[PDB]
Amino acid sequence: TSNVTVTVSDKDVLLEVQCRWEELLMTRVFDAIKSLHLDVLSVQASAPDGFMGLKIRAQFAGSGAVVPWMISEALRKAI
Amino acid sequence: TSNVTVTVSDKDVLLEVQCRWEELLMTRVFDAIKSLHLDVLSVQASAPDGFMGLKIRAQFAGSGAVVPWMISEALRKAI
Repeated sequence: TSNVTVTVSDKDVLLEVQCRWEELLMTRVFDAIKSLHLDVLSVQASAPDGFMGLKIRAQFAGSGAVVPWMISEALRKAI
Repeated sequence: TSNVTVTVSDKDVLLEVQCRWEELLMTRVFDAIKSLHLDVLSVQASAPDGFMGLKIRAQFAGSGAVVPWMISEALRKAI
């Protein structure tokens, strides 16, 4: 049971992820976020009972328009 | 005006940071955390007004002993 939710309005990006935690998961998520040129402005994340729940609010820092499915793809690749 | 607090108990690590937010701050912090081989298990972070507040609980993933001043120094450079 695992969900990836991406909400995009102009340059504002909301990310929610729920999945089974495994080692270095949070690191892969933030690597993905870095590689999407997303600037994180707030995060709540924890993994009680080995199940990660993550909520991130971010802003797009690169050039051009945001491609939401690319965000969704990178997160799914990270978990 | 900035505060960095690092607590180490065996392999558990608790980081708290308060400083002025600026662009890509969160990314520099997680870059630092990655390069310290810390596996992040929980994060609460936000910057209401321009002032970032951050609490991270992590576990050391590398070999050998944790070197606490390493963590605090890398965090200070990330600011």
